[PDB]
Amino acid sequence: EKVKVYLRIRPFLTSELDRQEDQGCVCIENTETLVLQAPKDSFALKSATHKFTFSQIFGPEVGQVAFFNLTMKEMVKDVLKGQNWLIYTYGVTNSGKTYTIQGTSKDAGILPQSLALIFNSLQGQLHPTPDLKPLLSNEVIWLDSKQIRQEEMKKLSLLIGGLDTVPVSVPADIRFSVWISFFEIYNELLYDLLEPPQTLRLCEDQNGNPYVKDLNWIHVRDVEEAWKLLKVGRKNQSFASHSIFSIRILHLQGEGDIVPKISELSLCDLAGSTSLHTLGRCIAALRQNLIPFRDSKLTRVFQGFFTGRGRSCMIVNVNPCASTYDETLHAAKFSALASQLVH
Repeated sequence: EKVKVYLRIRPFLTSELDRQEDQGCVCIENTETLVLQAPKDSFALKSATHKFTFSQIFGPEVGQVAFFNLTMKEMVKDVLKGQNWLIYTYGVTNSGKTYTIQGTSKDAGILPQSLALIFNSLQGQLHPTPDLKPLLSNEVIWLDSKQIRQEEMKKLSLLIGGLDTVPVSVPADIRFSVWISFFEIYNELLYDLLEPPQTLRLCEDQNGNPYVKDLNWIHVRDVEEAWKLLKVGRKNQSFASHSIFSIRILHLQGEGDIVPKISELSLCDLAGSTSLHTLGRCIAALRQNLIPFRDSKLTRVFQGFFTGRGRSCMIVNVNPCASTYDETLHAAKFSALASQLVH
């Protein structure tokens, strides 16, 4: 029950349905079992049935709002209450990964819907001044006038690109500060995406916890600012991989004498096709019970989610096509809870 795996199967295109791509390769036996079969009429010149277990399987008919409510809504609510959530996303060729993550202007993905829910819930309870920065998952730094002015300019340079969800309940006595970071892991090297268009170093805490040194945490006042930073972040990624987008909420309880608390909602966009192999070993060891999180930079970044300082889950996007069967079988073998070979 540790790392829940959700499978989302993309609907068939009218074009792909005509190219004989529907051969019964991807089948939902039940809400937890995916049945994979080799194509009937092979696209390659030639002449296997596999069963896979997932936490829940959401078929092609499952829309954006329904998918969000059945998976993400509870996790975003958990984060608003004080817990830490990490959502891994998987997909290689035309899987529906980006439609699930960001989506269209109307059919908004899990990331815009989460940001919308956060700001709808925290509405009228936001701490105006970006006074305290959650530089660490457990620590806050105080910013002076010079530092606030400097952080505002970096934010402004990004926003100008250089040169209805029903809310969740939150206690009335708390004030909130929302901060965002966005970085990429390209060939074991870390790159900041919230930098106006150089690598980042992974350092150990004063208590032994790793963190990304000099990574930009941008204070966000509303959903429009958060959305723009994701767009600017993806534009920088497209200018130049594992895409890590983090939302950190600073909770300020009480009047006069304040008690600060930090919660986090992180989304990891895993690259298709070694770091993936270590993550598999790390998730398996986490579900089992030491975890070999140091054997990779990706698992070192998310050390907190393997040491009990947060909860993890995975969303796997699948292409139902017969030409992508071989890619679907690797994705299933990698992400599934259990795997059976039908004899």
